[PDB]
Amino acid sequence: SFVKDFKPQALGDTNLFKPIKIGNNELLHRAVIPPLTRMRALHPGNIPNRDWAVEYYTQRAQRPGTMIITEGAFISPQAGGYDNAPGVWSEEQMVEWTKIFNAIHEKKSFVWVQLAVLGWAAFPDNLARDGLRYDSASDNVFMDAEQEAKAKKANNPQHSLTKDEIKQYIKEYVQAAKNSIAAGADGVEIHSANGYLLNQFLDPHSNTRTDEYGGSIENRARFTLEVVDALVEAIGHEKVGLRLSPYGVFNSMSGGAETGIVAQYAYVAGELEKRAKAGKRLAFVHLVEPRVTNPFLTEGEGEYEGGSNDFVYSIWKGPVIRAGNFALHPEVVREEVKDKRTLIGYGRFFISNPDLVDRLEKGLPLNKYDRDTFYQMSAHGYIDYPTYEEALKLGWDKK
Amino acid sequence: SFVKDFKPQALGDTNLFKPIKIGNNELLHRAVIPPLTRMRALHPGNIPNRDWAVEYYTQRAQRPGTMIITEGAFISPQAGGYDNAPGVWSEEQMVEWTKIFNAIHEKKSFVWVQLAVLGWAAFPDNLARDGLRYDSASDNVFMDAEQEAKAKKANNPQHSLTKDEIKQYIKEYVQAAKNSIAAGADGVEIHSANGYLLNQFLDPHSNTRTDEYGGSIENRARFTLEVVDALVEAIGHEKVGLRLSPYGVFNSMSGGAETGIVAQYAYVAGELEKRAKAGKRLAFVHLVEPRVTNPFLTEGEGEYEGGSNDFVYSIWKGPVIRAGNFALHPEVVREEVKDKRTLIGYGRFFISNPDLVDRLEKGLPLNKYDRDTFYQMSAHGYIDYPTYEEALKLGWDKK
Ligand SMILES: Cc1cc2nc3c(=O)[nH]c(=O)nc-3n(C[C@H](O)[C@H](O)[C@H](O)COP(=O)(O)O)c2cc1C
Ligand SMILES: Cc1cc2nc3c(=O)[nH]c(=O)nc-3n(C[C@H](O)[C@H](O)[C@H](O)COP(=O)(O)O)c2cc1C
Ligand SMILES: C=C(C)c1ccc(C)c(O)c1
Ligand SMILES: C=C(C)c1ccc(C)c(O)c1
Ligand SMILES: [Cl-]
Ligand SMILES: [Cl-]
Ligand SMILES: [Cl-]
Ligand SMILES: [Cl-]
Ligand SMILES: [Mg+2]
Ligand SMILES: [Mg+2]
Ligand SMILES: [Mg+2]
Ligand SMILES: [Mg+2]
Ligand code: NA
Ligand code: NA
Ligand code: NA
Ligand code: NA
Ligand code: NA
Ligand code: NA
Ligand code: NA
Ligand code: NA
Ligand code: NA
Ligand code: NA
Repeated sequence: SFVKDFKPQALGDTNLFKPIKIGNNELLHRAVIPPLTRMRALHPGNIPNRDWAVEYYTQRAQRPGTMIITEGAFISPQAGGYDNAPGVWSEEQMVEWTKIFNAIHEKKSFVWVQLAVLGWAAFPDNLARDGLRYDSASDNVFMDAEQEAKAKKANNPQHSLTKDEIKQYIKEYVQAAKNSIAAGADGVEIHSANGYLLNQFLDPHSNTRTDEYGGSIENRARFTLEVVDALVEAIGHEKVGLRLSPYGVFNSMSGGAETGIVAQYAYVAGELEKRAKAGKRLAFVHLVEPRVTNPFLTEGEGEYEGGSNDFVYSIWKGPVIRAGNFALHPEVVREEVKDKRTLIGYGRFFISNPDLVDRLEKGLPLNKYDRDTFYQMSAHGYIDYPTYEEALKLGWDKK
Repeated sequence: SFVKDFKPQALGDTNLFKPIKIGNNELLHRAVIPPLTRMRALHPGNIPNRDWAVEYYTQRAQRPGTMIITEGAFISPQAGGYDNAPGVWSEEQMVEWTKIFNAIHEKKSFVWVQLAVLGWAAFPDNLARDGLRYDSASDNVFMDAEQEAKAKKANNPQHSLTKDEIKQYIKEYVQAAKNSIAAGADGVEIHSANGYLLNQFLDPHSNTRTDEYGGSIENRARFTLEVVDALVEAIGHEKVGLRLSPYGVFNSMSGGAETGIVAQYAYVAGELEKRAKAGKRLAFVHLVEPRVTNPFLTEGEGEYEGGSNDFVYSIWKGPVIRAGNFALHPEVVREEVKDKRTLIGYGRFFISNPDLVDRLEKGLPLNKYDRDTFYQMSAHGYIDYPTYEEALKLGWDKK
């Protein structure tokens, strides 16, 4: 069915429908698919779904010139810990990714691989089964009681990374980025948001380190910036973006309750702009809005009203993708895209509307999403959401 | 004469004319007199002007319930270096300040002493004459060539403060604050703006130190925050505000060209909010806007468009005074004061309009200022600017 109470607005008369170049890619509009984990990858080996993933991405690439950021993809076994999320370290994975990237390109769209590392959000028992550590910035603060208890039961207590282990992750980011580009991706997004490993280093709640990787703004940002620099060196700044969620609380991040949080993220933005002014400007910065501090709460819930991401624009002068509860709020998008370097990521409603871009241009009803199939080993709720035309044929204009 | 091309707007229907409490003071409107050095203090001894200063402040206190921040006042001889700016360290100075504070209070207005320390902006020859150092954060970067050369000619090369000398300044801030309160002031403003000593520590251009007072965001902010904490302890948070100019370039500060500048100031704001949440909220934060990066350039010049101070509001949750080119821009004020904790400082046009507040409420023409008498040892251009009524009697409605 269509979302019942929604009053759509046609956005074709806004900058959402003006072309923009991101990295090497000439986008034809500014509605971006943000990274969306869907848990269709198969075990063993974290293999992108051999039956459905091509079709899923093909559907969502249908509007020419769309920027797609993939679901988070683990850079190595040690970076993972969910059996049904894909990786980008093995030949068998890249065989499937190549098919996905080809299909998106055949639709005249673009694809950026999000490089993911879980840290304390991983399942310690899966990691123990596979002979892997349970990693984070620190060893004396935990995501929650259940995770801490699972780690102890698995004889896999949370481990504070050594400097050498940080260097090994960086080597894996580099190789994962190389693999992604070689398989045909247009670029990569470094996931430093949503309370995963890099964010665990950025945040003073999760990072109690007293070495050069914690204990100050510069030190907490060090790992993220080392990954940035390593990937810029390996594959070029034009093929690299960075995702941040300054006000996020998901995965036990601090959000606005931490009075130093804006300074922490302003420092990162400044360091990116410094690199840009020195000739190495990242393709984009992707921000999760305080509109959505936890993406598993219904739209309108978990909204933080005490802060804005606008500060980033005073600092970083390149493209900015903003995501969080924009599908239901065309009135907000209309204002945000008056800024000529702003793109809008649409997450949950791209799950349910493969033709979302047409719907945004034309002010059409939106298909309701089914949260129960966000993570599910099924084609259902993955590749069977209808286009607007198909929904009309199903009678949804009368459901 | 009145400013020729100005189209006034009545602001009486805005929050500029709603009461607000700042520290202990019940303001009746939100038009603030920011600190304005006028150079009428007499030498020797940096004595507030015995002939005219009472009248100057009395005139500008005339609208009941006005917050006045004094001209910068040196906390000690070593903090000074301009012969005609006043101090707040001696009995002879405080005799005159007491008369000024009494007069402002008789007009049912309020007065906050700005505590000033010059650092590298001081004249090294005046300091040498008086047996004093020429101080800054560092000893290897200078305000400009002329200052460096004057220092060398005076056998008074710029001196990087030792930790003990920083502690001695802090002792002087404390005593100056105590003196101010004992003489009747309502509070003090710590001057950490406009490229004076504390700002020389905040800014990475002027602060090349490698000890705990430089080399990182936290370290560069240390002196400012130590002064904050010392004054909060001595006289109470309700009697202390802080002035900052994130985007200022006056006195060779970095402004927006420094990509880390927003992070530097966001850190300070965060540390203030941390103290506030722990029970010690400063009375206000006073920001100079990027509208005016140098207050000795005509309105509209030196405007930085690449940054906003709005980030501060995501961090600090108390009152904010904003200053910079607002008199000529009632349309901008009308928007800014929709925020219910925003006050507006009017500097240059308070020099020329003793009854500025009435003029703002009622949308009246503004007296043109005479920059030549901003700094002058004269009553002329100090206490002889007319009220609106007096200007009409002089025929200015036809000049
Ligand atoms: C099912 C689901 C999976 C997600 N997976 C990821 C992910 O892999 N990487 C990521 O950075 N964000 C992920 N997110 C967050 C989204 O990219 C997005 O920031 C968030 O859903 C808010 O945007 P929206 O309101 O348009 O959905 C996910 C969100 C959902 C609901
Ligand atoms: C003559 C003059 C003297 C000033 N003296 C001081 C001072 O003592 N302390 C201070 O913090 N700012 C000082 N300022 C800066 C003003 O407080 C204010 O921030 C600036 O003039 C911008 O506001 P305006 O456009 O309303 O004048 C001075 C400005 C002028 C023009
Ligand atoms: C990479 C993974 C598995 C993932 C899952 C959910 C979210 C919100 C996310 O940011 C990342
Ligand atoms: C305290 C002094 C003498 C002073 C003079 C000018 C400006 C802009 C200022 O901030 C301070
Ligand atoms: Cl619905
Ligand atoms: Cl799992
Ligand atoms: Cl004029
Ligand atoms: Cl002088
Ligand atoms: Mg241990
Ligand atoms: Mg169902
Ligand atoms: Mg020396
Ligand atoms: Mg003259
Ligand atoms: Na419409
Ligand atoms: Na199938
Ligand atoms: Na802005
Ligand atoms: Na789950
Ligand atoms: Na269905
Ligand atoms: Na009017
Ligand atoms: Na006289
Ligand atoms: Na705001
Ligand atoms: Na002068
Ligand atoms: Na005159």
